[PDB]
Amino acid sequence: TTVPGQLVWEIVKKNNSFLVKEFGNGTAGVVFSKEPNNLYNLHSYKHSGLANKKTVTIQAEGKDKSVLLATSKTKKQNKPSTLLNKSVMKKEFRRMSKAVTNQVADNYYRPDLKKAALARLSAVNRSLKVAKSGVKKKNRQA
Amino acid sequence: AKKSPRNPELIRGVGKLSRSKMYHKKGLWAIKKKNGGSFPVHKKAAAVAPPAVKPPKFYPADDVAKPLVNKHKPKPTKLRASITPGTVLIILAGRFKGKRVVFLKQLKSGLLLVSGPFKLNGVPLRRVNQAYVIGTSTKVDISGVNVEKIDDKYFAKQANVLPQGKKDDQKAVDEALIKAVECVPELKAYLSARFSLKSCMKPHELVF
Amino acid sequence: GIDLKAGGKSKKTKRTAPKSDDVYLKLLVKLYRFLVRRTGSKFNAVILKRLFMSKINKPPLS
Amino acid sequence: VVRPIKKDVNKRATLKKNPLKNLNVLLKLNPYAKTARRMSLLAEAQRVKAK
Amino acid sequence: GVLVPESVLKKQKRSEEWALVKKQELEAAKKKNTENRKLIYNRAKQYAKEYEAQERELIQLKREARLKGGFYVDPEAKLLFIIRIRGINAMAPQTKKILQLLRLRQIFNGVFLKVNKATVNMLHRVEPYVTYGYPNLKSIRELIYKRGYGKVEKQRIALTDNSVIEQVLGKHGIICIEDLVHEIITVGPHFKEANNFLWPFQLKAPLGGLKKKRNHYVEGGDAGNRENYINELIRRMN
Amino acid sequence: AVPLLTKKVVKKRVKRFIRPQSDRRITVKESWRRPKGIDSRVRRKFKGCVLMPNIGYGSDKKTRHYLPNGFKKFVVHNASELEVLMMHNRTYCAEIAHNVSTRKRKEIVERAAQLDVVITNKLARL
RNA sequence: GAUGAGUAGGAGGGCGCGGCGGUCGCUGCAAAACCUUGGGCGCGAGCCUGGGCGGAGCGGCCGUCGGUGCAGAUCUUGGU
RNA sequence: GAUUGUGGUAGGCAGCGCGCGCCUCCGGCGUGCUUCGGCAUCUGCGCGCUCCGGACGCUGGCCUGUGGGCUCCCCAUUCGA
RNA sequence: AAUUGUCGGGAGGGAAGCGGAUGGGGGCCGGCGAUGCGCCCCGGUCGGAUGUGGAACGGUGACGAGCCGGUCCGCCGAUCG
Ligand SMILES: [K+]
Ligand SMILES: [K+]
Ligand SMILES: [K+]
Ligand SMILES: [K+]
Ligand SMILES: [K+]
Ligand SMILES: [K+]
Ligand SMILES: [Mg+2]
Ligand SMILES: [Mg+2]
Ligand SMILES: [Mg+2]
Ligand SMILES: [Mg+2]
Repeated sequence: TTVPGQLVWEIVKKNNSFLVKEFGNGTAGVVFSKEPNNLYNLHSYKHSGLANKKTVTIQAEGKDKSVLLATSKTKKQNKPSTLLNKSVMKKEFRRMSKAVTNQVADNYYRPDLKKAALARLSAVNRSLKVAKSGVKKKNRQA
Repeated sequence: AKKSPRNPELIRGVGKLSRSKMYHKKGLWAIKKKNGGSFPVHKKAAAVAPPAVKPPKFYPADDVAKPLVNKHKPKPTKLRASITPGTVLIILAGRFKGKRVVFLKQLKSGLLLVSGPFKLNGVPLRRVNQAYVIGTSTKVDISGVNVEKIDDKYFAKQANVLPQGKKDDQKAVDEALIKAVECVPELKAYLSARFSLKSCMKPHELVF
Repeated sequence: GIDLKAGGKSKKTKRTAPKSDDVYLKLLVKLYRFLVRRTGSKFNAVILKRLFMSKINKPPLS
Repeated sequence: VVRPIKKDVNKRATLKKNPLKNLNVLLKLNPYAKTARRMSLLAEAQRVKAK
Repeated sequence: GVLVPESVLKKQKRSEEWALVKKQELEAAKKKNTENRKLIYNRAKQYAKEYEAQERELIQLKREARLKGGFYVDPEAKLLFIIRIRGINAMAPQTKKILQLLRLRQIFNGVFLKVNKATVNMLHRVEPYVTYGYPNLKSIRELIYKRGYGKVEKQRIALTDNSVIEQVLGKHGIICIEDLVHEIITVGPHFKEANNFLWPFQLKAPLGGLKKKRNHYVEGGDAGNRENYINELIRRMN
Repeated sequence: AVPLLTKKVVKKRVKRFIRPQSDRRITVKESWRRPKGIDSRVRRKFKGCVLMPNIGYGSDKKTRHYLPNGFKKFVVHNASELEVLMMHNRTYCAEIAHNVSTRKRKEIVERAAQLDVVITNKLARL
């Protein structure tokens, strides 16, 4: 966002290539966002990966329980190739959670989405474990 | 330590005495006198620090809603005045519907402990809900019956074969009950016979 | 039944937001909405109300 | 210059309870009702005892 | 560890100041609430004593008039309670306008009304559409307690606390439900303000029904002035 | 997946609003049409006649559009589209579009099983 | 917090059809169309989906355009 | 007796008990005002209770069954039309 | 699609169809309806400091200094997860 994120949001909230809309524009309308740097894939100014200078990106790496945690560099906004500071974590979930907290909240990067980042990390870790060892429980009991 | 209530309740939530009389009885004047014309100040109780809960293994994607506090606490189930120890009860439901049994005591859960006696009508020591029972005016002495060791836990399922210990306990309990029953003539037949409604019998008119 | 005009509902229409699609004007509207809410200033309220007005209702000044 | 932020304005409407039935609401609206009830009950008890 | 940014420090400091001022305001409010509770207790006691003394004085005056052999004319009622008994269909313009001015827009709505020549002449025009009388202390107390709703910013708020009354009528010294009841019953200096603050009462259909709403109460119907007999109707309607 | 919804689903009416006289004339379809005739008893709301829909029948907003299983529907056309529900598996369920082939449906089902995302029609084309 | 009638008529928000500029997708491991006491969503216009048939294309979304929505017209053509 | 639990970060508001004094404990003992009954006159803290800022708790049946559900279909019946 | 034949189900005292409520029968539905969670013991795998070096890099500051910081790799201890 070489221009202010508020302006970027004012422009892109109406339409963008990452916006997914379904079931019309009535009460049935469902909206989501596809950009990889949106923790909750939600079409909102808070989580938008296009209208924020500081953005958190959490996904699964190719192999070996490697989780990619990337942060958008505040000064390299005009350099897409080097816009993301990446870190591939292969250690335990505890260490991954500590690293995510340190890189998201302890430095006042984006404290408002610390919970979202932790939840996304937990979901990615669970997905990787299930992809490795197959489904073993239905997760239907409350 | 005061051994009697200072303010008896005329009704629920209203005391018999006013604030001035309560002051006089509680003796706040005495405490002020002894402390030097000023009430003693007591420091607030120190809260216990929360335990060092280990970090969670998972982080939910949604914030579960915590229910609001409910200030109402259930009270013990009330026992109808028509039901007293030794009262004869009529069962209106279940496999023993219509049977006449003897009431022994009310358990902690609120259910009623009853006995046939087992020999007279085949009804053992059992729990019956008060809502499915009719209390009659017939009373039998039960002072000689000891059921102290029997409580709500006696009937708890351990989860087909009845232990001999329960049979022995039933016999021991029923010996005194039958001995007391024998005093009243025809009470044996009354307890051995079930209750039924015949032609032109109106429950709303029967007194019981 | 209740003896009310139109069920007690209003029948007057006033602007509650700009009809324009100018993003800069929208940002100004957000700014002055916040100012009006958190300051209760009559000047800010007047500015916010005038930000909604149409072109002919915002005449130029020589 | 902003005024202090407010977080306790969106309180749920308190359910209306008839003071004529439950005592606590009656006392909250009018504390003297407690004294009135106490005096009335005591006077009735005294009259019954005398009779 | 990580140095705290100046923006965070400033926000925390201002939050601390706001919390401190809020705590001070809460303490002051608690103290004032204690004093207000004491005051309203004393005022309610005084009002109850006043009502009892008034009843005793009326009885004594009647008895002494009989003893002297003359007649005692009771003071004319200063307060009326009016209940609409007809629907909104096929209304004449004058009747509809008068009912709006009396704030009776729905069948079985009730309102208090101070007795005046102007108000009485207004009510005389709509007599067939309403029934009214002289409310009791019990009637007024029960109406305000069970169905009393106050008007705050043109909104209808239930009188679940004395603060609702204080917010609107505090300037006039009315800060409690008992104060409101006393003002209404005695038609005090601020009766107009208190009555306007009171939202029109939405009464249920009569528990025992009506006799005939198409006839005056004098002929055996329901319309018109039924004086002291409005109280039993209020019992059945509340 | 444990649905987040807790309030019971209440339907004010479960019957369809059928067009008047669609039973009588074949050419008149069932899809609702409001009568505009001057004398129409249905338009006038004569009792014992066909009922007309109105906003009063509106579903409670908390339970609106919720399927009986307690989740909300989202149509997915590929496994890439499936991942959008990774952080909403307790509120949203995925339904595979009718035109997806069996080969892609298998991959979508496997990915949804990995992601703990409910599929409403996971047995189709099997 | 209050409130809910509507012909003629006005307006708002939405549903549906066919193109164009973009964007995101589906399809011989079976598209469109059609069929179905399969199922579900929406107050509703409608929409999503199971199964069948069919055997080559089609859809969602943002703008924008139009020869764009039928029960009537002794309506037109064809069929019964 | 009947209908019903809308909300979900609050121990709030109101009223009241036990300890902070003693005795001989269905109660009694201090200062003021009383209509001689009584009184929000002294009424402060800590811990608690309640008709107190919208329902909680226990038990049972059943879970591949001749079970449960249904907005689907064909019918019958009462009312309407 | 109108319309028609056949088989199967059903109904029928001078229309049929239709709105509302149940019921009989049929049809359909397994996200139709769960079996997990916490604390311990045994066994199997994978990693384990605030120490010491290397690779690339970030927050802030001023896309300087300074301060702070995470990821990965190599070792001495630690013997935990
Ligand atoms: K048709
Ligand atoms: K309408
Ligand atoms: K397209
Ligand atoms: K279909
Ligand atoms: K278009
Ligand atoms: K109840
Ligand atoms: Mg009303
Ligand atoms: Mg007339
Ligand atoms: Mg064309
Ligand atoms: Mg055909």
